[PDB]
Amino acid sequence: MEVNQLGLIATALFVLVPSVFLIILYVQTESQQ
Amino acid sequence: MEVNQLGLIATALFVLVPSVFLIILYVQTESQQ
Amino acid sequence: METITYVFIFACIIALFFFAIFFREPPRIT
Amino acid sequence: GTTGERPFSDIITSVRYWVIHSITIPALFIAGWLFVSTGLAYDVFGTPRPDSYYAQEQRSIPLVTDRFEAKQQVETFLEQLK
Amino acid sequence: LLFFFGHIWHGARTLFRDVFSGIDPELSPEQVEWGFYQKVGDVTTRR
Amino acid sequence: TITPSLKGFFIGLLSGAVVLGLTFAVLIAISQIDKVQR
Amino acid sequence: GGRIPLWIVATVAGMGVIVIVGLFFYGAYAGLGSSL
Amino acid sequence: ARRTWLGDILRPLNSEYGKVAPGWGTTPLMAVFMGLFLVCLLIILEIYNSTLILDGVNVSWKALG
Amino acid sequence: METLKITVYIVVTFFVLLFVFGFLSGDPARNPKRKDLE
Amino acid sequence: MEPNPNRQPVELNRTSLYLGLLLILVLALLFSSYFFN
Amino acid sequence: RSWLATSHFVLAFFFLVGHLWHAGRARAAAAGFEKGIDRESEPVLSMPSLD
Amino acid sequence: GLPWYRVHTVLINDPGRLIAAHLMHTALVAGWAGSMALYELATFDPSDPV
Amino acid sequence: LSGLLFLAACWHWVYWDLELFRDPRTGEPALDLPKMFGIHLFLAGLLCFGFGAFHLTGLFGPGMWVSDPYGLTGSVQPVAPEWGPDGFNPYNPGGVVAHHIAAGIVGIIAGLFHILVRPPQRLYKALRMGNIETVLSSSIAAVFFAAFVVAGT
Amino acid sequence: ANLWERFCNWVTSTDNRLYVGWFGVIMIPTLLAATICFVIAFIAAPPVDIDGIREPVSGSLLYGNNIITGAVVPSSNAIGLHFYPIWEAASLDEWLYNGGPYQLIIFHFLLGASCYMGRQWELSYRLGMRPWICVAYSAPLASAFAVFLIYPIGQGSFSDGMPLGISGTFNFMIVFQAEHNILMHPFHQLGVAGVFGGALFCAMHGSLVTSSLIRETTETESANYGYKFGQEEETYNIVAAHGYFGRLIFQYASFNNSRSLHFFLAAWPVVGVWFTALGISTMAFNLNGFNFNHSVIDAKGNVINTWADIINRANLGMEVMHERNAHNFPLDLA
Amino acid sequence: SYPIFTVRWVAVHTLAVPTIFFLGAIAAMQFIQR
Amino acid sequence: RGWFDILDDWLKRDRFVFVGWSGILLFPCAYLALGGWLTGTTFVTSWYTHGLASSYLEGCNFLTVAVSTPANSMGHSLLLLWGPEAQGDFTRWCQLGGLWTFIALHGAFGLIGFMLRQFEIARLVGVRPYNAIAFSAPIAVFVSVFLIYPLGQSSWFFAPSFGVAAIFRFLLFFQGFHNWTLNPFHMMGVAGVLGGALLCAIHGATVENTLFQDGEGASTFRAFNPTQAEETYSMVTANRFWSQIFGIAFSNKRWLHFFMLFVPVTGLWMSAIGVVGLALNLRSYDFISQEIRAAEDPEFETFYTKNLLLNEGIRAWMAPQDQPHENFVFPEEVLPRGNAL
Ligand code: CLA
Ligand code: CLA
Ligand code: CLA
Ligand code: CLA
Ligand SMILES: CC(C)=CCC/C(C)=C/CC/C(C)=C/CC/C(C)=C/CC/C(C)=C\CC/C(C)=C/CC/C(C)=C/CC/C(C)=C/CC/C(C)=C/CC1=CC(=O)C(C)=C(C)C1=O
Ligand SMILES: CCCCCCCCCCCCCCCC(=O)OC[C@H](COP(=O)(O)OC[C@@H](O)CO)OC(=O)CCCCCCCCCCCCCCC
Ligand SMILES: CC1=C(/C=C/C(C)=C/C=C/C(C)=C/C=C/C=C(C)/C=C/C=C(C)/C=C/C2=C(C)CCCC2(C)C)C(C)(C)CCC1
Ligand SMILES: CC1=C(/C=C/C(C)=C/C=C/C(C)=C/C=C/C=C(C)/C=C/C=C(C)/C=C/C2=C(C)CCCC2(C)C)C(C)(C)CCC1
Ligand SMILES: CC1=C(/C=C/C(C)=C/C=C/C(C)=C/C=C/C=C(C)/C=C/C=C(C)/C=C/C2=C(C)CCCC2(C)C)C(C)(C)CCC1
Ligand SMILES: CCCCCCCCCCCCCCCCCC(=O)O
Ligand code: OEX
Ligand SMILES: [Cl-]
Ligand SMILES: [Cl-]
Repeated sequence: MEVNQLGLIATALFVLVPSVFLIILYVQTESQQ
Repeated sequence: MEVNQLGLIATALFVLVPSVFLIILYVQTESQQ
Repeated sequence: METITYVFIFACIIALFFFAIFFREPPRIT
Repeated sequence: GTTGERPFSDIITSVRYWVIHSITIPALFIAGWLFVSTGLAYDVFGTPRPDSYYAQEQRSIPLVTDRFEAKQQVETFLEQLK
Repeated sequence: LLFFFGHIWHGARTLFRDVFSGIDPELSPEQVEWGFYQKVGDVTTRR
Repeated sequence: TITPSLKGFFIGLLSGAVVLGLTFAVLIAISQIDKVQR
Repeated sequence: GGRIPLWIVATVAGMGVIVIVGLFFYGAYAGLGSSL
Repeated sequence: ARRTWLGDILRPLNSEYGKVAPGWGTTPLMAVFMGLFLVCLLIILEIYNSTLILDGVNVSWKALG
Repeated sequence: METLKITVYIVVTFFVLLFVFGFLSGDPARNPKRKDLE
Repeated sequence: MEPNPNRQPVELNRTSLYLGLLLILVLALLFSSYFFN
Repeated sequence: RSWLATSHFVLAFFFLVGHLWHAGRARAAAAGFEKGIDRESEPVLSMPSLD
Repeated sequence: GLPWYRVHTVLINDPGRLIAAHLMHTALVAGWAGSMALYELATFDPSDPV
Repeated sequence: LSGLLFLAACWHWVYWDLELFRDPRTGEPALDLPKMFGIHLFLAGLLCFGFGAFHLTGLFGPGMWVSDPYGLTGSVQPVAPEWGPDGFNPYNPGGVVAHHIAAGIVGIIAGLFHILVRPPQRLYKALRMGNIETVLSSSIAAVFFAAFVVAGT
Repeated sequence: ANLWERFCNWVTSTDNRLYVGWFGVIMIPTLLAATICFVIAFIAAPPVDIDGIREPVSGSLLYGNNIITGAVVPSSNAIGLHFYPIWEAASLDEWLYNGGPYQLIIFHFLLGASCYMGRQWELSYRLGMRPWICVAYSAPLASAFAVFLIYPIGQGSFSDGMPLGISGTFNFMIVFQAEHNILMHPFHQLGVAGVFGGALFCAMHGSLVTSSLIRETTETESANYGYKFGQEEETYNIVAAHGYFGRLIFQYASFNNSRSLHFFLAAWPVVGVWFTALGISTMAFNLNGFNFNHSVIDAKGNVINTWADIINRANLGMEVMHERNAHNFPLDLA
Repeated sequence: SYPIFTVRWVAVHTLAVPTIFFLGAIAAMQFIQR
Repeated sequence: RGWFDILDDWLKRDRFVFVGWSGILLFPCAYLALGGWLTGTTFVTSWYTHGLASSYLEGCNFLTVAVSTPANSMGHSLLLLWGPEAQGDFTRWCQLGGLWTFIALHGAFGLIGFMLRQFEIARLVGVRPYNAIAFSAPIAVFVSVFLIYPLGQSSWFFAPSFGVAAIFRFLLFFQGFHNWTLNPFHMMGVAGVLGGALLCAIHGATVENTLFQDGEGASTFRAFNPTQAEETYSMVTANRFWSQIFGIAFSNKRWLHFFMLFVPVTGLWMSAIGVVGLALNLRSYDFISQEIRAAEDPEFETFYTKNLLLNEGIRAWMAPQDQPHENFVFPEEVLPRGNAL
């Protein structure tokens, strides 16, 4: 199927950027005293 | 120029995955008592 | 690539289910 | 707690309330009935009567097609009904 | 449109800053009882 | 030149002024007649 | 105050509402809007 | 708190925090100006909307010539 | 296909029998408050 | 350099992590078809 | 056929709801907790935590 | 601690750092304008305005 | 400009604790928001008036894009203000010049007023003018008004 | 204890992380089968001849669909209501061509969901609760039954069941409107009241409780930390919430009784959805929405159109275009 | 001791009076013939 | 006291129906919107704007009456009674559709007034403003659908007409011309509405089935007292039940009720954004990859392509009567049709 080429990176970044934001916040909460 | 299409996502992930790993570790170190 | 992307996202969601159920923060009464 | 108005149950179970409303309610109902049966509603709101949607041999709707001449277009349609 | 929601949110925060973390634990039931005050929320108008 | 639409605009502005002014005058009068007792 | 019992008031008012709605359905089958 | 040359110059402009005029002050004048502004907005809107039509004011691209 | 059909029949019968005999095995008494419900 | 007294620690509990990941993954699943078009 | 089928599907379904309602309530009332949980003997409070 | 959606409230009573944050937003906006203009220049074909 | 703003942001972040930001009477951080509004309104009015009187008119500046009614011969031209009723016609470019001149002057005058005259106590308390979040609320309102207007035009 | 006694104790144990129960003994295998078959089919199944005219429709991702367009396609109109298990096919190739996965999936799902409802009852009994959460669940379950079993029974074919996919759902809805005028059916109107009002009351209740939270935290902390799991005292002031809402509308339009309030919250959407499920399940037997086509006529006899006639034009477009190669005769009688 | 005319009275009647009038009108409409 | 303060006192008196300063805006506008709807649906026609009968007086019923939008030739005119179209003629105003703009405008300002009422009452009684905040969703829906969408289209004519059947026609028009069901913003709206209904039902039922026994009656409603300090149902038991049934469960009541606010409100906002898009015909109409494949391969078919055929049918068969100003004449031979139907 002739899909939009940029769809792959669009989807990958859409998932990864917010997910990593959340993971950073969670881990640094866990490590607090 | 007729470049490899997957080069963009390859480069983006090559940069982002290790960088986010490091950022997670650093922030959770900073938040420790 | 598109099929791989769809299936990957779905598998991630299922793994999330697993962790949210069996590795939740336990409710604790005061 | 209540805000000081007379209770509705007290009002609607009272003789005076119904002395007043056994007159007022029927009067308003009859006013509306007559508003329709005398044909005044058609005139007031510009609503076609069953015999005033079309001319006798007409089948095209009288659609308004010009913004600033719409009033005159409607009046022309009404005259063409005659 | 989204900024309309932003206006509502931040204006509400401004006008209700004193209850942002919750309402008064000592809130008098009389202040919400009907007919107790002549004027809603004005204890100077007690009946 | 006072166009018909400008006359209509004046009519609408004055009608709104009358409506609002009557509303507020009535409210002020009633509030003065029926005051809260402190 | 309570000269006319409230249950009587409620029953009569409900009967009136029922009659009005029934007449409207009768109109659905008669006169204008009846398809005939 | 650090003092600087520019900060010293600007000091007077941030020295009246909390200062107010008694009571209503200029509120009635503000109210009049608000009413005038609202009426002006209504006029401009009606012109753009073709509800108010003025001689010499053709609301179309043909206003370009 | 016949082997599949027989296998499915056996499996379904197994689970249905579990259901029936389990609910027959004194289910009403399996509650936290009052057991002797007859 | 005197520290800034306005600093505050930030938190995200595990339930919030799970909820946020669910939101993000479901939004991705929804919008990916339109991104690929 | 349409009138009868529709009417009696409606009736059959609502009577399934009735079965569920009255069967559940009968079980709860026979066991003695159809009016609610006893505060001083809340069953769950005596159970081990799931995790 | 602060929930994730309140992190920037630390600026409410810190005028200097509020000015710093506003400067950063302004810098990002100006940089976007420049980058967008350069991308459009790299892509634009000026040979037929008709 | 972006780079310079980045450097200035770093400086202000590090040197947050400036005496200018403290109330002389109490030593607490404080901003006199009403006078800030007067000052910034005066500056905005000056810039608006200059844009109208010099840039758009071509007196000192290039002017603005103008074309015929069918978009065949557009070009950048100086534009004179239109002070009559046709100045409020959205399709008349002279109205833009006139608006920016007149609105800029009004901004200058009103900014002087808001610099010199303190808010009434009634309004200060009603609008919580001691709380910067009130400015955020009203500014957001003004911005979404403007966004709707530009979308429409 | 004997082996059976031990097994029964384990099955009915309230200490299992997930309750099993006797309903669960049926639910677990059936839902697992339905899930596994659905996932595999959605990803990889070949095209299915839904309408029985040798015109296979592609439903799976590997055969050209995306998440929005993909679906498990209903079984062939040639099969009708016939039971089509794998072992009734000559081969898996035939089974797939004729759409057997749909039957396997929906049957196992309906059975498993019924057992899910029963399991809700059973665990409530084990925990000493009142029993009617399952009654709440009966509304969506009835809806599933209506679209997967009842409508196919009434119309004579599982090919007319709702497809297991997003765009397939839309197709089902549009054809349903064309053939039954569901929008003009009072039961669907009650369903809309149910769901609009459910969302409305959800927002209302959430907002009122949130507005009446009692102060237990500072502005730098989430107010949610003001409540401790299992605390004895209420966390919001229902008296204040009632004062607010009663003054918003008027005193007697606001609940002062939390139990009455929560009963109303349960009842409104549940009853609405029951009625909409009955709407689908009764249009299954071709008792359709109101038909006012040409109801208004003038003195001569000219038809005066109404919005209902406009609706009818749209419905005609749908009707003439749907399943464009399947009809040979003038009337679409099922 | 209660007042007769109040804000509540005004609200009630603003709704009630036109309602009866309209119901009379619609009742009358039921007997129109084309 | 000053007259302003005396007026404030009177407006904020505690009475059966609270008035407030917001009342001065809310009550006249809400009354005019509602009364206009009832008046139009009872007596007013749509003959000159749509070619439709739309009132009880013409023979319509509750499902088919409407206050219909003005004619397309009116553009986006405010259609003021004193405006240049009606020129102060009330009958002509009604015949030209001035009631639609009358209702829409007085209703919009009534919504503003009602939200202000929420704020004012919350402030007076000392509660937080979250009910007003949640009301922003209905306002966003109303603005996007009844003002922004027509403002982006050719005229008010294509806004929804205020009626049951008219709204249904709006739904079907959006399907046929916009493929609205395929739009991910409508999809999020659907999720918000259905999930809100689900939360409403599940929370009500859970509370009612984890009540504590606080009385001897078999009807459990009398066992609650509004001034009591104790919770009326067992959060611990409810949490255990849902943990074991569904895998996860709420453990924090404050989060639970905020989530109930969040879901439906967010869904409605997303739908409003989608409609803003549709105001410009900025649709999620097609998937380009599927269209390319189908154009090249006449054996490729999906439910997506089937629905597109349905849309083409809707457009062709409804346009001539639904858009009378276009003067469409579609000869029978050009109408799309399947075999035999
Ligand atoms: C001039 C605009 C403006 C400004 C300066 C603020 C400033 C503030 N807001 Mg308000 N807000 C605005 C507009 C604005 N808002 C609008 C338009 C909305 C509606 C969408 C809101 C809705 C809103 C809510 C609901 C809340 C705030 C809160 C806050 C405070 C904390 C924000 C924070 O820490 O976020 C931190 C945010 C992140 C760490 C990540 C956000 C990621 C977003 C969702 C996606 C990415 C956006 C992208 C990167 C930027 C593109 C922007 C561009 C398109 C314009 C802060 C005082 C909070 C508050 O009052 O706290 C007490 C709060 O709860 N705001
Ligand atoms: C649903 C709409 C809505 C709501 C609930 C609020 C609510 C609020 N606003 Mg916001 N506001 C809105 C819309 C809204 N606003 C709009 C559209 C604007 C214009 C951009 C503003 C501009 C604004 C400012 C500048 C400020 C507020 C403030 C406030 C707060 C105090 C109340 C107030 O000032 O009332 C505002 C009163 C109204 C919105 C009602 C106006 C009624 C008008 C006059 C009727 C006019 C009729 C018109 C002439 C008919 C002809 C038009 C027709 C031909 C088209 C409160 C949080 C203040 C605040 O945040 O303080 C902390 C503040 O400073 N608002
Ligand atoms: C001779 C002097 C002069 C002249 C010729 C002009 C000329 C002009 N002015 Mg300026 N003006 C002047 C002096 C002057 N001005 C002065 C002294 C002031 C006081 C500082 C202003 C303040 C002013 C403002 C505030 C505005 C203008 C605007 C305009 C333009 C009007 C045409 C237009 O596009 O309207 C378009 C705008 C409208 C028709 C107003 C619409 C009002 C909306 C509908 C109110 C409701 C908004 C709310 C958010 C609800 C939206 C809901 C919706 C989404 C459904 C035009 C260029 C307008 C402009 O910039 O237009 C681009 C404008 O908004 N003027
Ligand atoms: C708060 C109440 C309220 C509000 C906000 C509105 C708002 C509106 N109405 Mg509704 N109306 C109301 C009450 C209200 N109405 C009541 C009570 C009635 C029954 C009497 C009506 C009857 C009504 C009709 C019949 C119509 C409207 C219409 C309108 C719209 C246009 C209004 C306009 O242009 O006014 C402009 C007026 C003003 C902005 C007032 C300005 C006041 C200033 C102070 C005047 C200053 C100058 C002036 C000359 C003063 C001179 C003083 C001195 C020289 C003597 C607008 C949406 C029209 C509509 O819906 O069109 C589709 C329409 O045709 N209204
Ligand atoms: C210009 C001029 C003249 C202005 C002057 C105007 C003026 C000042 C007038 C004076 C007043 C006046 C004369 C009156 C006007 C009269 C009048 C009738 C005009 C306006 C009429 C009109 C247009 C509007 C009427 C329509 C109206 C708004 C009614 C809506 C009623 C409605 C359906 C309400 C729903 C009720 C309902 C039970 C909802 C349940 C919601 C729910 C489940 C809440 C959950 C919940 C509830 C709780 O309870 C508590 C506790 C908690 C926890 C909780 O979760
Ligand atoms: C205590 C209630 C708890 C149960 C929750 C109720 C479920 C929801 C019910 C909602 C509808 C209410 C039915 C009445 C429930 C009920 O208990 O009825 C009884 C109630 C009070 O009756 P009485 O005056 O007899 O009161 C006796 C008192 O002495 C104590 O009961 O009557 C009314 O409120 C009806 C009056 C209609 C008022 C019409 C006024 C129209 C004004 C228009 C302006 C409106 C304001 C607009 C705001 C913007
Ligand atoms: C109260 C109330 C109400 C209302 C109600 C109503 C309105 C009712 C009515 C009712 C009625 C109104 C009833 C009636 C009944 C009757 C009866 C029950 C009768 C019987 C009869 C008979 C049995 C007969 C027989 C016979 C025969 C068979 C033959 C010939 C001879 C004779 C005729 C004798 C409401 C809801 C509002 C509210 C709440 C309360
Ligand atoms: C330092 C310095 C410098 C340099 C500078 C630079 C080089 C800069 C750069 C800058 C830049 C280069 C910037 C950029 C920026 C960007 C941005 C900021 C972006 C944004 C984005 C966004 C925000 C997006 C969003 C979105 C998406 C993504 C999708 C769709 C939707 C939306 C649109 C929402 C100089 C030498 C000069 C000087 C000295 C100093
Ligand atoms: C527009 C306009 C205006 C105003 C008007 C108004 C304000 C009106 C109102 C009116 C109204 C205010 C009306 C009302 C009516 C009502 C009705 C028509 C009702 C009906 C009812 C019904 C039919 C119901 C039924 C039922 C049922 C079915 C069941 C349950 C019970 C009941 C009874 C609910 C003016 C003057 C400014 C002038 C300009 C234009
Ligand atoms: C903000 C408050 C707005 C209130 C507006 C009230 C409107 C009342 C209008 C009633 C009189 C209409 C004028 C009729 C004559 C106008 C004819 C014309 O010259 O065009
Ligand atoms: O397969 Mn599905 O859809 Ca029920 O109607 Mn006949 O069959 Mn077909 O046509 Mn129309
Ligand atoms: Cl089809
Ligand atoms: Cl056939």
